[PDB]
Amino acid sequence: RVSSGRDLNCVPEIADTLGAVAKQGFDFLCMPVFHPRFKREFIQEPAKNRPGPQTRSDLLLSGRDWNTLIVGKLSPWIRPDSKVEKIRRNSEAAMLQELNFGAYLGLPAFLLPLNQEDNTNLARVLTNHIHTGHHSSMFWMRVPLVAPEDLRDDIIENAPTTHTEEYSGEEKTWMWWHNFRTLCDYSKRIAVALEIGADLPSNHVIDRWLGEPIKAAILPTSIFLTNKKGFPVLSKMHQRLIFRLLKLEVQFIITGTNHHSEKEFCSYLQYLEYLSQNRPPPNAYELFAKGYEDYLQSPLQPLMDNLESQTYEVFEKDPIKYSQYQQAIYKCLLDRVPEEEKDTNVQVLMVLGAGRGPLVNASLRAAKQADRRIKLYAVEKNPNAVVTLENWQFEEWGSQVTVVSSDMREWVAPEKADIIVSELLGSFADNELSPECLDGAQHFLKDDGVSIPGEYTSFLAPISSSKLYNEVRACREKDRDPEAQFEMPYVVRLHNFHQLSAPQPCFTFSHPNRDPMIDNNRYCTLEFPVEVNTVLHGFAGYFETVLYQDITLSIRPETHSPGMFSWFPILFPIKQPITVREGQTICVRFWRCSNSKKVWYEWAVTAPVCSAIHNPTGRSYTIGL
Amino acid sequence: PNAPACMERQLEAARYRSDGALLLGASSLSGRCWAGSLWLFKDPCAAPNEGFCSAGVQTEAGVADLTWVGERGILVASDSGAVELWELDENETLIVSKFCKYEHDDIVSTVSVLSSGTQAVSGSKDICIKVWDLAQQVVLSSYRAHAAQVTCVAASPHKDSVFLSCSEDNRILLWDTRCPKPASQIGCSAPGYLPTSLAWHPQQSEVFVFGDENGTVSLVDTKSCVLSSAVHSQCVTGLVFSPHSVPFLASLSEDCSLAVLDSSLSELFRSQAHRDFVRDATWSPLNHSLLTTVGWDHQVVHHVVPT
Ligand SMILES: Nc1ccc2ccc(CNC(=O)c3ccc4c(c3)c3c(n4CCO)CCCC3)cc2n1
Ligand SMILES: CSC[C@H]1O[C@@H](n2cnc3c(N)ncnc32)[C@H](O)[C@@H]1O
Repeated sequence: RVSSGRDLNCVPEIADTLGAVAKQGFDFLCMPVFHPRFKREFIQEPAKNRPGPQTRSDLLLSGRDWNTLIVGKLSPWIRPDSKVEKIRRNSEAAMLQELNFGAYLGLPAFLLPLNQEDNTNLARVLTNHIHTGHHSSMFWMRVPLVAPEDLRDDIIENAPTTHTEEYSGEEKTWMWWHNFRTLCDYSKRIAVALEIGADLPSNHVIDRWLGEPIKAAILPTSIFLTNKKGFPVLSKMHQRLIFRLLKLEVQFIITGTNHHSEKEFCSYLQYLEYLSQNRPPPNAYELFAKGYEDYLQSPLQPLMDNLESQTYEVFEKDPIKYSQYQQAIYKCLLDRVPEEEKDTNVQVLMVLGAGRGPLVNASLRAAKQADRRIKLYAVEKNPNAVVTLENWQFEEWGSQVTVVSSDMREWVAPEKADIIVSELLGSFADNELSPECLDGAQHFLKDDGVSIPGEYTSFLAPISSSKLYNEVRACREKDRDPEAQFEMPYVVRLHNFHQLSAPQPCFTFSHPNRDPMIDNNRYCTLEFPVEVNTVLHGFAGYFETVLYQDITLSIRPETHSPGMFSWFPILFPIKQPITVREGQTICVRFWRCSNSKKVWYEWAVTAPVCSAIHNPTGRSYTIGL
Repeated sequence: PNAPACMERQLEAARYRSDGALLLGASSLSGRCWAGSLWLFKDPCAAPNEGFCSAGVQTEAGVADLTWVGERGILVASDSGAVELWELDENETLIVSKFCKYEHDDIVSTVSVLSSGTQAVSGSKDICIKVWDLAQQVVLSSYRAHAAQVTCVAASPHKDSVFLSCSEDNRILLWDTRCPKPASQIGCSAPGYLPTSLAWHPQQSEVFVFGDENGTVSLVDTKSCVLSSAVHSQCVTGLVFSPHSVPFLASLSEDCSLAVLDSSLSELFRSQAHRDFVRDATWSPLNHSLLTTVGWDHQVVHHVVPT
């Protein structure tokens, strides 16, 4: 369901308040630790010596409640970034006191406001807190979408509101957030909560808030419309925003007082649940991917490492792929052998990288549908796969299928064949060394034969995500170059991110390649326009393939296959984030380099600013031959 | 006597009526229960001893402020976001609740009434300012001129359409409820610091004073050149004029001292009787030399100023 809480600034008695909040169906309560008006003086005599307890004790709630049900808040009078020195000194002391108390209590989260540009001291105090001692509390920053000064009305005779378009005025809040997090070095303990008013921004700078660590949203009761039956409802634009937020599983907090007291306060939750229960259901892709959002994995390298049975089991659970292969074969056979030669003509097909043989079965089915006679050779190197093939041959396939245990680049086939079928594509199409394997195994193709796939390509696009940036930063190892984590690709289900531009093609291959001196090395330059002031964190790619004349597979978001799910996009990070201004373009260069033992990629950004070459020589990442 | 056994530790407000009786406001700002009370004394020197109170009740929440409405009404600014009205009964024994509305989305920080006797205004930490109808128990209007916590409002003693306000945005406004654009910005001849309190001059309808966060006060002419003087080592947080043909200005501050100034802002009297923040002060109408203060040290102090 949808988690939610209540925001109160007046809690006379915690036992009763907590009870009532729970009664209405809320999961948690946000509240101050210290009475908010109870200013505490430090330094100055006699005020600093004021006697008595400073707040309520912690013996009122069980430990379980403290660390589960309560979110803390900074008192409103604390202002570390004020101009008067005396205020600043008391404010810093006050902030530390409150944070330490919350730590004592074990609170899971605490809220700090941001309402202006200069938050330098706020950041200084918070980071000193973060790095001192040992704590697990999460810090959320409260940032409005629209700065309050632009939400004021125009009722002042000599102080009119701005009535023109100051473009940057729509970006003030984002900037405040951005500066705060860089001061605090993108700590993973710092995240945001957004406060939604009645006035929404254009579709942009909505999108720019994605790829940001949003944990919660704040909805005041003041933005509900009243319907014909007297119940609070949302406008259509607000509903659209909520549906988007539901995908990130943010928590919702309801604030303000009850403007519909006659309908019971809890009715606001009922409305919110109604909308979530009417969101459209997930498809198979989404269900399959549940639990892997923004999770990084190293790519597989089957040429070098033998895969275990479970990997194969997973690869096979995606029937759309096999159906497309079967169609490709079916058409190919029909296009080569006429009906008149049907019973006197036997075609020879070879499967390279047979695995557990799902393609063998697909091949046999295609031949049956096509009513054409075939012979098959299944070739695999992985001995732990060969062993299953032996059983298949014996138990069902019979003599029509020959099983060969060898490296396809070394094996001498006894016969030439006219159709070669393979499944060597990886997530970026050529990162499996598929063209090397196939070029080797080209000499046994008949000169008038065909390769399935015949063609494949690859695509790249710039992306932004601060969350992913940290996930990469986190993947450090001892006795390794400390930066060698930004120089290797990752397989990932990208979810909480923003796409900066359309994808563009990068490297392309085809088979059989009849050119002399083919050269599988590549160089490519790409350039993309940018329509938002955002920060580049890395590039991501996709691929497309042609199995046959009219048969293709794709994972490009725009042409993505209808229910194909075994594949995930590839991520290529850069070491430093790059700020890009609207109207500029991003120019990126890629290389595909090789030698007699290894293959590796190198990449860099040349514009708007230059960056370092990532992974030169394959020092951090290689693909073994 | 139909009152709680114990008064809360912090005293936050005090005001006199023309018959010499006083009203105190109190709250618990620390401890297990966070709520306050209202108390009435007819013997000023007996305060704060509960045993000699004439009346008093507990409230459901803390009390941010409170003022007199005519002779019997008590208008209260609550922490709950509520605006509420209490009334003294015929025997000045019980305090009766008349109404309670919840119109603010945050703590009500200030409340005051206007010279017509039927209108009132309030401010809150929520940036919204509201105008109330005291007879109908409704909100007549609301405005969002400020983009910061409202810190002070005040009604003009001479005009029932007029009030002042300020907030932590360093803007000071003058309001006129009869205009299409009710607010007008005063501006400032000495900008740069946030104002903390406002008060109207008792005789001159176009004159008012304010204090700031640095302990400085200033006297200004609404139509335009200002007069100022530093007084306190800390934020002023409170100003009131004496009931004299030649008024004197009392000034409170967070430095816990009390001062009385001349019209020239010269210091005439100073006291350090308090041991904690001082929250308010009021003049006794029956004794022009007597100033009474209230604060967080739980003392009630009677000062005689050598006027
Ligand atoms: N020649 C072919 C044929 C089919 C393919 C299907 C997809 C892809 C892209 N995916 C990867 O590279 C990749 C990385 C890490 C992975 C997996 C997959 C899986 C697991 N892990 C975590 C570590 O073991 C855990 C167990 C289940 C699967 C490449 C293909 N290449
Ligand atoms: C369909 S999973 C990919 C298959 O390619 C096979 N493969 C990769 N490289 C070779 C090779 N050089 N010779 C034979 N099979 C290979 C792997 O063993 C795996 O079964």
